[PDB]
Amino acid sequence: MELITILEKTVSPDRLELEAAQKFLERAAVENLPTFLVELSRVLANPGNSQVARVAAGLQIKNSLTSKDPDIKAQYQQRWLAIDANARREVKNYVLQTLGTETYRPSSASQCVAGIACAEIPVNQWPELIPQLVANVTNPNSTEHMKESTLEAIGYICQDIDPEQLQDKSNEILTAIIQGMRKEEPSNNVKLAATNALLNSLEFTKANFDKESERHFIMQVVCEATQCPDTRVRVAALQNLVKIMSLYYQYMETYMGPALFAITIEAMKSDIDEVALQGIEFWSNVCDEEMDLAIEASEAAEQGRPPEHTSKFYAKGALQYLVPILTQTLTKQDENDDDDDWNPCKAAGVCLMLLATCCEDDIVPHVLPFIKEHIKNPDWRYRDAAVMAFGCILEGPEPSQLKPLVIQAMPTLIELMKDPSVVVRDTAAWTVGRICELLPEAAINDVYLAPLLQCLIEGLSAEPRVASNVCWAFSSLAEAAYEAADVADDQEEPATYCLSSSFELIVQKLLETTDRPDGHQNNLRSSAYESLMEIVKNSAKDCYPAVQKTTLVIMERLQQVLQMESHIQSTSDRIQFNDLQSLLCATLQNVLRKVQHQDALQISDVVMASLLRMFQSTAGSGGVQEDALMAVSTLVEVLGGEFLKYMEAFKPFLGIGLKNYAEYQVCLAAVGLVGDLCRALQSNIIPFCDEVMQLLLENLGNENVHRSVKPQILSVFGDIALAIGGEFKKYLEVVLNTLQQASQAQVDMVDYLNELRESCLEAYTGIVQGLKGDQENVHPDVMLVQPRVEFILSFIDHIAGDEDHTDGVVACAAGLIGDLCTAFGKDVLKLVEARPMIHELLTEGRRSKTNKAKTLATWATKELRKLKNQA
Amino acid sequence: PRLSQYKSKYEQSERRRRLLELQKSKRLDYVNHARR
Repeated sequence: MELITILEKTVSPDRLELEAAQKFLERAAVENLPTFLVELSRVLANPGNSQVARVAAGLQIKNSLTSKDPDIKAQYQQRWLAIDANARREVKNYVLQTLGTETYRPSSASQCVAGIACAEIPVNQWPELIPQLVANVTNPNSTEHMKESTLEAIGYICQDIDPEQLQDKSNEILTAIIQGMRKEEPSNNVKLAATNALLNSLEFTKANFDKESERHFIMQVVCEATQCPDTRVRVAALQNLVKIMSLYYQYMETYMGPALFAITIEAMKSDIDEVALQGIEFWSNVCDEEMDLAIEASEAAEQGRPPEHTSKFYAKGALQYLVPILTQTLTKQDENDDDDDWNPCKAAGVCLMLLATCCEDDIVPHVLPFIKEHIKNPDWRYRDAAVMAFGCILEGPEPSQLKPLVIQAMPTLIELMKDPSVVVRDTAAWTVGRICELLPEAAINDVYLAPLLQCLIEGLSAEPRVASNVCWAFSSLAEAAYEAADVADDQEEPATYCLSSSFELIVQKLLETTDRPDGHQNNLRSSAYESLMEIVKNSAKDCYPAVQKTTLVIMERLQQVLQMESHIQSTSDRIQFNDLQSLLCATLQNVLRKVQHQDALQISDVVMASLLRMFQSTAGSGGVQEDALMAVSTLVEVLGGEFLKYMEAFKPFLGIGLKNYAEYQVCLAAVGLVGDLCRALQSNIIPFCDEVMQLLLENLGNENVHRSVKPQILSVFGDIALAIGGEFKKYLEVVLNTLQQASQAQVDMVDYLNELRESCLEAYTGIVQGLKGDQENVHPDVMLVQPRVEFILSFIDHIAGDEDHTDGVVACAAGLIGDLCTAFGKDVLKLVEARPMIHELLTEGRRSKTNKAKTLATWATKELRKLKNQA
Repeated sequence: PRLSQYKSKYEQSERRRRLLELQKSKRLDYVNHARR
């Protein structure tokens, strides 16, 4: 029928009827998209159409130009740009004129205007957009909707467009935003839209802020909006101050004292939770930023050079005034507790905890009073806060100032574990655990240990919000006791730690608490096993016989339930069985890594035997086909080479996992196993490489899917390489294909860009080190990659450019530089010195963030040295 | 925003993240020993 009738039906509840329209419009966009969008835009522009139709039409245009999937989003944009320059010209003039003619609140034009902009802006294909949008907001005769919707467009633009290509007009974008935000603006709806619009645009106003005149004008309009009689705006503007402080910290000194200080604390001191939440954040962010600077200042000094950015210690100054606002807000506990609800009460504890790490000592004399004053308050709210606050400040004052107070705090803490209110007891175990975690010497004491250990054992039977916390308190205690025993006993494991006489009592309680039916509440099950692993790992050698017994119990459970899973009744049953499986599978990874190696083999020969029996019955599909390949992976560790025996019977299941590409998740964990199979059987995985490498190349040969995967199959190609040596020749061919194309990859798919670049790098190393030698005869397969050295260095050269550099990538790229020199032998020097950016990437690596990013980077220049004295 | 931090202790994100980091170090070990 008529596009108008088909649209009013896309929103028809009748399932069959809805599909009809969704397939009519669907196919209409296949046959002739240009015509479609012109007619759909006309329908949106005509005010005379029904609200439903109009909105249905704009949602259609929106989903022809954008999506959540970046690869798909980047595809709808290319399809749009390839259309007739005039068809697009009509679509734009309807979509753009629609602004202001919509009585419905959320405009559809905006998200279209937005959708089209992200595609046309980069290429200067829509020169109407900015001056027409700015014109609609600054014209004095513009209606409420007109200003509102237009700012709603700019709000989406900055948020959806490539962060880079917009700085040119940052001048225009900003003049329209701050105009909407002006106190004299009659509508609060407009103000909020604009204030929210500025929030997503500050990311490129760097050129504007570098100018006193404007920066100052922006700051005023922002602070003035923190006084608006519409909470929605108040917060939005307060959100800006938070952002403005994280991007333009270098500036804030001028405004801080005379304005920001008054505004920030008034919100914290508010009665409105929304506003309160934003003011507390403001300061914990300052605390985070002035910390990230103390690191810069500490590293630059270790080089003597001036730190590019300087701290102005604002927290240190605000400390006096913040503490009482925080400690008092701790008092607003949420009786009806929810470990999923974020509120000022919880927010206030984090800020105190952060204020303690940032300023250190100074904090102590400001919190102690409240503590000793409320520690025994008849009303728990002030009693809990007196204990919460105590904990938050345990990190980041001198260990030689808290120990005496802590010791002098133990007995009262011990008692608080017998408190009438759940909340007080919940926070008490956390404090005890933090005391055990940061200042062990007070827990592992010949005075309070016995009564403390007794406190925690009973605590395991308390309520889930207490029981869950006690476990961490135990594990933190056990790690310490172990460390306090193996300071230096000449051997690897200690003789006996002061939990040796109670170990057997300790372990069985955690074995019970694991099955407490109310285990889902407050993450008890998970925490309970997590504690058992940590307490078994950290244990005295004379507790072994007790660890054996515990290990026999965990195996027994991965049976009671691992034949459960070959008899599933429901998807609820399906789900919990796997949740138990996983918890036993992970508690398995540490008991094996603990018992005698001789013993750890017989346990593994049993579990793998059972996993082999479970795989055959559920090869088709599988609830039991994800966390099981993860259980297999560790059984493939506590046998190493010995796993060869299993390989043939397990091979096809490595594969059905590999073939299952629709559930990329299984597949991901499957592809990882292959790597582990490669390192356990160096040179016995040869009779399996070839199916696997096949099942893997097919996985990449066609698109679709989804694309976390690609980077891990690539990385594994390297593992295979190393393991099968001159058998890689067969595939090296197509391998450098995917590699070649995947390096040229371009785009928070960042973070994914880095992850993919690291995979390629890791693969290149695997192939090179794989086809070169140890005790060889001569060498020379590697040189089959010789023609790529150029690209490899040139792909690494481009990595040196991107201001991203995840220190993991610098490592694998640095390490690869080393490999090429060791293979490729002084022709590489001329190619590396041709790219100055490579020298800079190695120097950046020689500075340690993460460790042995330095070691791989210190070793690549090392190899690139004594080339210089050879020929 | 920071709910992860309140009562900081220390599921699907970890075990996975935590497994690769191990599968990664084992790689560094397997490669490094073969480098030198």
